[PDB]
Amino acid sequence: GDQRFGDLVFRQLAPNVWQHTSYLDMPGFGAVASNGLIVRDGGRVLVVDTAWTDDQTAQILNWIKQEINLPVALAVVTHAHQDKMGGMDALHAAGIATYANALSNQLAPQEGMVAAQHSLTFAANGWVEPATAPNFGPLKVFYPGPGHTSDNITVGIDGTDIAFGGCLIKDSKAKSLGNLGDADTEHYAASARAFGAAFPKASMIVMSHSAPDSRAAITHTARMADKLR
Ligand SMILES: Cc1c(CP(=O)(O)O)c2ccc(Br)cc2n(CC2CCCC2)c1=O
Ligand SMILES: Cc1c(CP(=O)(O)O)c2ccc(Br)cc2n(CC2CCCC2)c1=O
Ligand SMILES: [Zn+2]
Ligand SMILES: [Zn+2]
Repeated sequence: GDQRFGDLVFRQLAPNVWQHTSYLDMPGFGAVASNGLIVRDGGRVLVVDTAWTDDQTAQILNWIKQEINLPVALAVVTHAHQDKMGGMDALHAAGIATYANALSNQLAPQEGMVAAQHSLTFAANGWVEPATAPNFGPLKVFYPGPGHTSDNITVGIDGTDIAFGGCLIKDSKAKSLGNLGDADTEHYAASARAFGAAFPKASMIVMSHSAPDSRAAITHTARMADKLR
């Protein structure tokens, strides 16, 4: 069930996993949802993606304090756009360790964003070098190649059926790939399929802006990306 907390929505997806949802009223597009994850592991919480704003991200922290009451060990963000990185300063104000793709931390200031404190590096084949992602527990992090943005990264949650492509992936009903302003049109299709190949056992694909979808979301996305080349 959708749990309301100030202006945000939280939905439990699995015993240790919640989706956080924040909204931006965007003229001509309506109220736009943005989703991230909250993962409980041991006696701590891990956050995937900020909300659109610092104020909303602070509300994520207030919800975690009230409903879970365990420390937030770290946050990782999936790309340097406002919907996923717009609340980075709220995390730093709360003393949370933050992580992003090295490329995201390089891009962040020009994107009007605050960089994460820690940079991730990726093996040639896209899996995060674990030494750059300490204490990530069940959070498995994978750079699929450039797509929605050059810096986009993806996460799977070990011990669940859940993976999250962020804005790389569109749901199975999408009428476009959306914002291609920062997209790599050459590599998009390959990166979407690489995400599917990295997390072959994931049946619940958490969507960046809509309800969770099946693996049809990944195939629909790569098929739309094929038309970009
Ligand atoms: C969720 C969503 C996005 C965000 P993303 O870049 O991650 O795909 C989006 C982006 C650009 C355009 Br142009 C339309 C979009 N739409 C459709 C609009 C919302 C309803 C009217 C069209 C999205 O839903
Ligand atoms: C940066 C940006 C986002 C965030 P992301 O691309 O990460 O989803 C966005 C998201 C939803 C909608 Br609906 C429009 C959006 N717009 C404006 C549209 C982009 C193409 C024309 C307008 C964003 O700029
Ligand atoms: Zn984006
Ligand atoms: Zn998006």
